[PDB]
Amino acid sequence: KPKLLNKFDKTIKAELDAAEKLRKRGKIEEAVNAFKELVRKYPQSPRARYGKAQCEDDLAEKRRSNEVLRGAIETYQEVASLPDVPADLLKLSLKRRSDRQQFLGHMRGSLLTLQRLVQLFPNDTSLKNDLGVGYLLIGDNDNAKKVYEEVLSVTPNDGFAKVHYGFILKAQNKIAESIPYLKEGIESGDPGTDDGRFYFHLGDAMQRVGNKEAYKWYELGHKRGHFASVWQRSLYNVNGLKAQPWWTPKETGYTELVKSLERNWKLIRDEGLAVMDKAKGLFLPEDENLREKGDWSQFTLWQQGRRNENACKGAPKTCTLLEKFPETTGCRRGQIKYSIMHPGTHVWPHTGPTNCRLRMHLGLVIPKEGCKIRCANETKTWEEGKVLIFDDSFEHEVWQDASSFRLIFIVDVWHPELTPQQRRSLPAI
Amino acid sequence: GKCKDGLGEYTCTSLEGF
Ligand SMILES: O=C(O)CNC(=O)C(=O)O
Ligand SMILES: [Mn+2]
Repeated sequence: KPKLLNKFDKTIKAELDAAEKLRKRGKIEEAVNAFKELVRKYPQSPRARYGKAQCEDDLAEKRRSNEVLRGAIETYQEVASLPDVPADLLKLSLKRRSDRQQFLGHMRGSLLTLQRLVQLFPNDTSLKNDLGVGYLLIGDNDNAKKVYEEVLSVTPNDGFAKVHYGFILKAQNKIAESIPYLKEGIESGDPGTDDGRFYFHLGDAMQRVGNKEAYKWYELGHKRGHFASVWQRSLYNVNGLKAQPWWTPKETGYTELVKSLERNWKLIRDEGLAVMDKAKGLFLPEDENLREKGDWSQFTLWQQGRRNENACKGAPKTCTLLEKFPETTGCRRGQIKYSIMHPGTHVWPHTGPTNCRLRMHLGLVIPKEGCKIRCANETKTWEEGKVLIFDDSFEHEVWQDASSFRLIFIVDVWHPELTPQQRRSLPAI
Repeated sequence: GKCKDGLGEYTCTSLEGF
């Protein structure tokens, strides 16, 4: 189907096929040399150049080398620079260039490639969509939103554009607006629409508006393998980890950590209160659109397994106490933070991103009534000097209807069934 | 932009290279 050979390349199709044949047989090593020989002999051959690139691409896979993949990325560029490049080959080469640029985290570089691809093929809808993903990956939702608006003005039925537009709308707290786009988008069945993200956020948007159809979409996302279960909807998981909403200290195995938190809870409280009184700016409002209403702020000591040096100068004793417990300080998919919530606060039902952590809550200042947390089908209360443990990858919900502030200390730990090597290798969240 | 308590971001991880 795809025509990759220009006039001259057709005259050397035998040599080109011979070299490509070696690459398919996994003998990538002598295929590199075969294509490099063709590139020397025919320095303007787009197909020979593409072969060199693909081989460099496979060699990067084998050797796991960023440097050679960087080379492949340049060779894919080289293909586009040669004269008389067939349209199919030009598109393929630059698409792969972008893909690999994103893999390396050269998201800015990827963007320029995607912009070029759209400039070269102004009627290709899929490339406009890919450009939209490029903007999303760098955090540029404004430019992403424009791209999908542009796509949808020409192609209103494009499901990919709809789910992504819906995703952006929901991120912007345009809940009601987002639902039909997410729904129609997933329902389109277009490639790239069957993604856990869109099931996750469609049901959540529906929950927030009181649409009881929400769990029907959670059930479907589960059925399609996006969620471990209807209750546990995290999307960055290690499959198989013991899954339950509430944990006892003994069940976690982190009994020494719990002992330390509970024995020393007042020093932790006191440093938190001191920061509230003398440096309240260190508490940052919750910024993930999880509140229906009210005031909720957090003062973070560790995130992604990295100590915040300045923050720990505000709670030096607490940070010193925690240094002894790598199960939390080294939890690169969790945090250590104070969490203050005031009356008139309701946190929407929500889910954390990963099943690889468990979340400890130490009560520091807990009004006698008004404060509670639901995880799955069970609601519990905090106690001063006492640790609660739950898996926040399960849907949970929080209320604060007391007559004064509620302060807790949040300590995330690796899921105990995670091996030392998994703890070492899992990318940070 | 990080995923701390939720899944608000398009991607929650950020990898660079092999
Ligand atoms: O800090 C609070 O009051 C609410 N906490 C959570 O929802 C959580 O720990 O994941
Ligand atoms: Mn939470």
